[PDB]
Amino acid sequence: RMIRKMKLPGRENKTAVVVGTVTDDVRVQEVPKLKVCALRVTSRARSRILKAGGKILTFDQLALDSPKGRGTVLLSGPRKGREVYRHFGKAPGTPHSHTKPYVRSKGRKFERARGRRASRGYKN
Amino acid sequence: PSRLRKTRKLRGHVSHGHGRIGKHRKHPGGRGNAGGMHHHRINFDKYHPGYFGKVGMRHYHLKRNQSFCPTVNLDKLWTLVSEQTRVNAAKNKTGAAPIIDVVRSGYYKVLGKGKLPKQPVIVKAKFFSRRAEEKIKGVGGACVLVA
Amino acid sequence: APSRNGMILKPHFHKDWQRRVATWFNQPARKIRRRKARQARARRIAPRPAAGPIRPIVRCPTVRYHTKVRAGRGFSLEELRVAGIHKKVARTIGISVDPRRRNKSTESLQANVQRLKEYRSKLVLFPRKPSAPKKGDSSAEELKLATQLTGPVMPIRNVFKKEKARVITEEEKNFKAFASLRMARANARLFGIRAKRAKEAAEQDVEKKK
Amino acid sequence: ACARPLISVYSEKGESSGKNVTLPAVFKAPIRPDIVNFVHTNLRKNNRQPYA
Amino acid sequence: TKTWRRWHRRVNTTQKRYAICSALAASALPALVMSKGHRIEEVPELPLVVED
Amino acid sequence: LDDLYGTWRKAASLKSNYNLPMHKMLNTDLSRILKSPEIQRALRAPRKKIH
Amino acid sequence: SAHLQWMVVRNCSSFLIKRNKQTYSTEPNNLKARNSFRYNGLIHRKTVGVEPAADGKGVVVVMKRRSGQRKPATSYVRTTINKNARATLSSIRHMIRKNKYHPDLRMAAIRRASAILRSQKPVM
RNA sequence: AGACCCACUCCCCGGCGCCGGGGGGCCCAAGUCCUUCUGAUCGAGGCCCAGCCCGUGGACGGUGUGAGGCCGGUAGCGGCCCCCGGCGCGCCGGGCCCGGGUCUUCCCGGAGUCGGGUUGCUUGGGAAUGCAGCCCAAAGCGGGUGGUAAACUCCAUCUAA
RNA sequence: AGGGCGUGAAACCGUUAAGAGGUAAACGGGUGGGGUCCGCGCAGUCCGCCCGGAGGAUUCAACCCGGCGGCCGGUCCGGCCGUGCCGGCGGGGCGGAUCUCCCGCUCCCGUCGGCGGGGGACCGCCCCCCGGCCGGCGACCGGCCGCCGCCGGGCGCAUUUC
RNA sequence: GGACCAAGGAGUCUAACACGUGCGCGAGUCGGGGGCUACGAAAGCCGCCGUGGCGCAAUGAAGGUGAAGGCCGGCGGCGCCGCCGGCCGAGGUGGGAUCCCGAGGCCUUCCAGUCCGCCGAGGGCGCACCACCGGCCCGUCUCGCCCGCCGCGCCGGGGAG
RNA sequence: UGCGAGUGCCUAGUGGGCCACUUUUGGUAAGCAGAACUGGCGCUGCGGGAUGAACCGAACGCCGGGUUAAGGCGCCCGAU
RNA sequence: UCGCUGGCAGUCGGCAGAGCGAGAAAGAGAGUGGCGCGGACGCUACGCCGCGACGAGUAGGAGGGCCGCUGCGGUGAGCCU
Ligand SMILES: [Mg+2]
Ligand SMILES: [Mg+2]
Ligand SMILES: [Mg+2]
Ligand SMILES: [Mg+2]
Ligand SMILES: [Mg+2]
Ligand SMILES: [Mg+2]
Ligand SMILES: [Mg+2]
Ligand SMILES: [Mg+2]
Ligand SMILES: [Mg+2]
Ligand SMILES: [Mg+2]
Ligand SMILES: [Mg+2]
Ligand SMILES: [Mg+2]
Ligand SMILES: [Mg+2]
Ligand SMILES: [Mg+2]
Ligand SMILES: [Mg+2]
Ligand SMILES: [Mg+2]
Ligand SMILES: [Mg+2]
Ligand SMILES: [Mg+2]
Ligand SMILES: [Mg+2]
Ligand SMILES: [Mg+2]
Ligand SMILES: [Mg+2]
Ligand SMILES: [Mg+2]
Ligand SMILES: [Mg+2]
Ligand SMILES: [Mg+2]
Ligand SMILES: [Mg+2]
Ligand SMILES: [Mg+2]
Ligand SMILES: [Mg+2]
Ligand SMILES: [Mg+2]
Ligand SMILES: [Mg+2]
Ligand SMILES: [Mg+2]
Repeated sequence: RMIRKMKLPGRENKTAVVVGTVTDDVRVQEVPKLKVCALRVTSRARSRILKAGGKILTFDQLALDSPKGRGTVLLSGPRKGREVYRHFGKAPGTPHSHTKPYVRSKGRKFERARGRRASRGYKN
Repeated sequence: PSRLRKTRKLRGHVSHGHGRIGKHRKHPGGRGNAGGMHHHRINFDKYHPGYFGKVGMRHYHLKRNQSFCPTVNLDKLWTLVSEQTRVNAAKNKTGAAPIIDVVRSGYYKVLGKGKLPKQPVIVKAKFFSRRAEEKIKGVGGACVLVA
Repeated sequence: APSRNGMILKPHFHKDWQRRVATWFNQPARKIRRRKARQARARRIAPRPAAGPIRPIVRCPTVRYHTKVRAGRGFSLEELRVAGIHKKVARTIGISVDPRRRNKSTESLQANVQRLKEYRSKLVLFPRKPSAPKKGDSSAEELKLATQLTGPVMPIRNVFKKEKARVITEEEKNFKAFASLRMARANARLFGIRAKRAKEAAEQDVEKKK
Repeated sequence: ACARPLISVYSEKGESSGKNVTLPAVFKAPIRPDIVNFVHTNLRKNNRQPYA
Repeated sequence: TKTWRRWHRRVNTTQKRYAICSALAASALPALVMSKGHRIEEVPELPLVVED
Repeated sequence: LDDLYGTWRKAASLKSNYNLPMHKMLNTDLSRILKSPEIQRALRAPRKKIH
Repeated sequence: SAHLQWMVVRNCSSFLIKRNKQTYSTEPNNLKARNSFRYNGLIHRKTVGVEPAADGKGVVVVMKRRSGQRKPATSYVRTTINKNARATLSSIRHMIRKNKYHPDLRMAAIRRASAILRSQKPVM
């Protein structure tokens, strides 16, 4: 995400700012030069960025470098990426609601017969 | 810690937070999850569709060791070997292709999800999917099957 | 009674589970007792290996595990006689034996035979009578140098055949893995019924021609 | 910080000897009383005998 | 009270080590030792190391 | 001790895999940061008159 | 650093007294003896303390030097002043002001010195 | 078992004697120093330029409050004295005159049991997992098992009573 | 502490003292009266600066000698460190799913091909020695110089200082 | 319900699940079982002790299958597929905190012009998130035409909606 | 005309009600039984109705001053 | 109590120059030419300070307790014949 949003046009050699954690992503091959500021960076992410030739900053250094935070691109992680969010909203077993139910285990015998089929009674 | 919980704040309040009209009785709805068909019907329908009834076949003596087959994706394919291998393969102009044996890593089937870097490979797996095979062909490389 | 959205659970607490609850407060005591007994055994068998007899290479049975090797029960009679040790002498010199295990292939047989012969070359045999050396004994130079070894006598380590980079052959490029797999499935599924239809057609042919 | 000073080894008589070693980075590791407290609190219950 | 109360607690090894590093780091600041209450007004150097 | 716990660049020699924990902020001296020309430059005038 | 050590010891010091809705610090070099970041006598890079002399005449002024911060034995330099009240006050005021030595508390230093001299004066 | 080759006299126990853990018993450091409170001190102060003395002994208990040095203990791969066993040694006596490889010729197994029908109990075991009652009642390239009853046909793996 | 005897509470009772008493008693708010005690109440605060008057000191400013300390040297000299970098006709440890001389084994009439290991090269990281930049010495300084301050001792001698 | 007073006296512990908070590590994570080294039955270490759990892939009752494409150039049977080779290569619309640019302008005599800071019409790249449109994977249905070969088959694969 | 809005989780208690102006069904009627709208009581003290769950006024932190609501001003009892 | 998610690190002092409340954006801007040694308090920032509006409550919910009881680890050169 950070590389994509920093290679979006216009925002060249600006400082990416994360008030969270920068984790490593193994399904990406080439790492550009980066100027990151973050609360904490995982060890492999640090190794990748520094080997690619980037610079990692803490927020005190960011404050010293730019008190008004100008020249910065403020990012965040996907807030609804947690597995908890697929259980929310319109209740399962209600027409047009793709909500994940709470099942003890997934399989053939667990919550698949009567509110799910059309042969076994009805389908929601 | 009992210091921090709710029973300490309820000292002096008569009903202990359970109301006075409807007291805290013992089992005012039946033990466990009884009445799923009768008086908890709409709870069961509204949050547990498909709970009642049967569907499908039976398998009397099922063996997960027989049914065991982990999968890996073309995104993670290059992670299974050291990056020294990838760097040297890209650097080398002879045309030699590194061998990626996924059974050694512990995977049996290769599924092709994402991009694959422009580099020849010999992928040595047990099963393949059609799209994974076409992507490996497109990058230029071989899929060799093992038993 | 069920409440708003939640999971429906099945606690197996309807028997009298409290009259039989196995606590583990004596776990450190059991560990200390086990290791004290282990040390006592190790020093009652003075120069012999602490872990006991040598054990052979074994493949794990099922498809989930048939790529790994481990230690077995004992060396089989066939590999033991190929190596040339006697049935009643192997376990008195420190070789585990089990007469129940077969030998289906030859590579595993030969690997176990190599392991057994290397162990035999490695071991040191003290004299039965300290002042009376015999033919098969070891000499005093290594008798003064014999000692215990810790852990498994010869650790069984599974290694992978290093395979180097190769040029890609156009035949390997033209190989069609998914199609071959699906056709193998189909052939294995339709083998018998195709044979029955072939026999039936051959029969119809014989009364058409006879 | 990052700079590591040079601490002298003291003889048994009390005065400094001729030897000295650089400060290990452990003494420059971060200090967090909150989870020091957490770890102490949780580990301190592990030597406790049961009663009933 | 039953004997099968949860008497023992588990903590992660990584933060066990983190806390031990924090304690070592805090042991080498004179104000923290004084705050803890040790009388070290006449110690030559705080990370006090002696001969072997 | 530094063999036990490693340095900032060298991993621990007798741990399985351990390194020192990173710092969330390097320069903890807050007064020095606040009364610095870079930050004093980009500030408005204080309003300390009580109304 | 000073702020970090203050965060550590703001509420968990053996010099801290909490009773009667009042808070105090009994550390050696704390003027006004109150628990405060400014007046704390331990966490600061440079500090000054004012004590009664060993004998019942004069005042001892304790200065914290700059070099040996981790060497407690040679970190504080003492100076005994036994004069009249006005010259003692002038000497303390000069010591702070014209050395520019932590000047936020020269007034408190002379308050404490005057109190100590008043106590040393004979009582009726 | 026979024949031919190679190898072998290092086994055991019953007694007798000799050499290097357990049980019991008795012991092993240092202030009742000076001054001063108290009904009684184990309290308080002091004992230097060796910050009284011991400390591998500052656990505990007793003693007219509150004791490392008053007493018992505590520490020590500390000591001494008895008794029992083992691992070791030598002697006497007794028990056995014993192996392996190759070829040839022979030998080779557990029944009112297995299995089948039905009935009752049991099990997750579902056209019947296990057990039992009654009836039927075996075979020898046989028999058992291979989680759906049955027939036909190849494989695998064991050898019940 | 007087043989069911450490401490000795409440309900209840006796007596002494004070007070009160025809709407059972008790209670809230507002005063008033009377008591028991306290203030150790009973001629009522001090604190700075200045003016005036009587006093008494080893006495002030300045100067000199010594010690310590705080800040600097536009760029004084020397060190040490870097969660920095650059070099190396440098000396090593760790790792590598990066490559390739010897030994062991197996199958072949001292031989070809094969398997296990050891060795060597290469790569990455780290440690150390050499040289060069950069940054710091405000989690981490030493010496010379300059300024300032303080203390001790002389000298100061009374329109000063106290 | 209640003569009066004292003492005692009632949401606890285990397991499971769900959500919210705090900490460590982070596409991984976790030794809890085992092993090695007075308080200490603690603590430390193991990584070829990660076996294993949860997560990283879903869908189908099951056999099973399993998560972007377009363009260029010509041919074979206008287009389309394949041979090919190369090129680009991982969505779009609206709203979006923040960031970027900048018509001009912020006085101490007057003009010109420098630097720094600042404000700013208008214009941009757009986080997380919401709404909508497309796309891909599994099951199923409808309509169709091609491709593959070790076994050309009651074979295998592919397309559109 | 007035006002800062949108949005997500987890959630206790409740699921016996009663009264009043106007509308209104059964009944001779009811301090009866049953509905509609709004406001109350329940969960709420305060001034007036002598007295009162729901009536009239008005809703409540601890206080000083002033003024009113509904209701009052022979005496009880503040005010002709 | 709530809101302003208001203000305060500027205690910027002889190495000095005292300001940021006032209808109407933004410089107490830098440069180029034409004697007497002195100055209160403050800021446990989990602190201090300034304005506004508000304050009924059973069932129930939440927050704060320098309220209280017993025991453990630290600490007070704590107290006591
Ligand atoms: Mg309540
Ligand atoms: Mg509740
Ligand atoms: Mg009740
Ligand atoms: Mg209820
Ligand atoms: Mg009810
Ligand atoms: Mg309940
Ligand atoms: Mg409920
Ligand atoms: Mg005693
Ligand atoms: Mg004494
Ligand atoms: Mg004593
Ligand atoms: Mg004692
Ligand atoms: Mg003694
Ligand atoms: Mg003794
Ligand atoms: Mg002893
Ligand atoms: Mg049953
Ligand atoms: Mg079957
Ligand atoms: Mg008594
Ligand atoms: Mg008594
Ligand atoms: Mg009385
Ligand atoms: Mg009377
Ligand atoms: Mg009664
Ligand atoms: Mg959650
Ligand atoms: Mg009614
Ligand atoms: Mg009610
Ligand atoms: Mg209400
Ligand atoms: Mg009301
Ligand atoms: Mg009336
Ligand atoms: Mg009023
Ligand atoms: Mg009236
Ligand atoms: Mg309220």
